[PDB]
Amino acid sequence: MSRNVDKANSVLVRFQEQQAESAGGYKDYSRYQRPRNVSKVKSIKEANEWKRQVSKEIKQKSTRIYDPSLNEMQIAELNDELNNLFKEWKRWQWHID
Amino acid sequence: SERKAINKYYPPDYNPLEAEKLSRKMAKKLKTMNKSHASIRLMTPFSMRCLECNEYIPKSRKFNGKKELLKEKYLDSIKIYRLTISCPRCANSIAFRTDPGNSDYVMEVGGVRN
Amino acid sequence: SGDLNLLKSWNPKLMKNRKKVWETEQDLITEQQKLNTRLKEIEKER
Amino acid sequence: PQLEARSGAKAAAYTPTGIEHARLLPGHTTLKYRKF
RNA sequence: GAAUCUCUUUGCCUUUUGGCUUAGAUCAAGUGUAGUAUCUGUUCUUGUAACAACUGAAAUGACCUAGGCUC
RNA sequence: GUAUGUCUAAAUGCUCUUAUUUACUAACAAAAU
RNA sequence: UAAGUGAUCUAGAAAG
Ligand SMILES: [Mg+2]
Repeated sequence: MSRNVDKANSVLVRFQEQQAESAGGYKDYSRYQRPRNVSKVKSIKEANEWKRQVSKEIKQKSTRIYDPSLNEMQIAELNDELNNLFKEWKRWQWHID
Repeated sequence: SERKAINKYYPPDYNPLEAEKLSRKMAKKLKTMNKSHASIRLMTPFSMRCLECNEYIPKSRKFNGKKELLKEKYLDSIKIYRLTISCPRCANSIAFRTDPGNSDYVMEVGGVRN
Repeated sequence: SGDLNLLKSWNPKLMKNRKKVWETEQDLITEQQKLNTRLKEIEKER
Repeated sequence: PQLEARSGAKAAAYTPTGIEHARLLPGHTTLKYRKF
């Protein structure tokens, strides 16, 4: 399990995380992938967390896309990615509450 | 606390099978582990030119690549891999495949061998 | 040390991998031969 | 590169640490003297 | 004679460099050696009539000092 | 000797697969009769 | 006529 990722997703760590989730309510919304279809999330806190995560992602995307080699295609691709992120964020701002 | 550590501490209630099951349940949800292009450190055997900016990355030069499994295996039961690299100057994704018929590699829309 | 790749699984130039490949070929090759002969026989019969 | 030679050393006084160095431990408290 | 500006040469300028080590080591190797880590799919989610009762909800804004009626 | 750095506003249970590993790390060391 | 007594080092952990 060299290079840290393996360590992170080693069974023991996972178990610990699960335990934390069970007792006290420590989740790491960084750690899990954000769900595709909203309205399968009855809790508000979770939703908020997800929204926050997406915002963070968007910010990250923004930070990188103004790099100096602007003509490279990665940046262009991200522009679409950025849009997608924005859309997701908007969706997360649903009007149930 | 020391790299050759014999026994990692477990909680007093740790049903190992149960724990494993739990992990599995929370592996589909997991971000890492449920993805492709897992990282790797590799030297470059081909000694090739980055097709965008013509940067002549020579033999044995070290990179933090991404190894990914190619679903279409060679013959039957011997896997082949895509091994992504970036050129030093321009950030173009070079990669290569390991077709073991010739005991060597194949370039994959990254650069050219010379 | 020098060449790193030599201490990797994925590296085909690693000897173990090569051996495995050979084994695969050898088995498969044998099978083909077995079938090939049969095919030939069939053709002859025809 | 940064593999670099040099121009001068240093000597700047801070507050003492209060650490029990091994060598600093007492030893040869008695100073000798000459005859006169 | 004095003021200034432009060009050339000399002086002054990075007419080129901020360590040491076995030129630091090697342009070779079925490697060996130590360590660190766990996985494959497939699925569960009665009508009709009569009698008793109500005729209508929600939004924010117009009055008065969160509450009270009207539109 | 398993490098590192930046980046952070305050669906539920179910089971079935194994005589394995898309395993990763190379800082460590390098010869013949 | 007399052999064959005794001398007994060690001892693992980290980092590199
Ligand atoms: Mg060192």
